[PDB]
Amino acid sequence: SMSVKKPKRDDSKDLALCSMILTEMETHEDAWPFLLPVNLKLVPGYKKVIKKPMDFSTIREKLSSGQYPNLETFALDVRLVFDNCETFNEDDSDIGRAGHNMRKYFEKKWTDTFK
Repeated sequence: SMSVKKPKRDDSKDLALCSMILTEMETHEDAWPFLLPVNLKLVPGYKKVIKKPMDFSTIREKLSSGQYPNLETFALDVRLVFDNCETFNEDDSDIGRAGHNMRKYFEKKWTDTFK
């Protein structure tokens, strides 16, 4: 509260560390469904159903231009990518399975790096 603060958690490396995690996600062999925005002209249903599209290239641009106020807003966009994938894709599809694998991969890096 006013003039009463918890001790300062060192956040000065968060930008660099989110950038490393994002690099690792970009280079994973199962990243291919997520590298670029889904083409809203060519994928029937996507525009109406997926209210907030997100992809790795869009996160990378946001990260590079100061559009994440903190490391939690970065994690929310990464999870958005996988939540969107689960909304649109069957679990038993190549893309469905890719999204499960990537979410697992991310959440381990996240815990190991920050928790």
